[PDB]
Amino acid sequence: ACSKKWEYCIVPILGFVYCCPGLICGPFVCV
Repeated sequence: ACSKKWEYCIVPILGFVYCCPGLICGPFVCV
């Protein structure tokens, strides 16, 4: 599932989630 911008998403250097096309995960959220 794609994470929403002002939602929640962590990007650990081993495995991370993915936002919807257009948004990119950042500081435990998406932008």
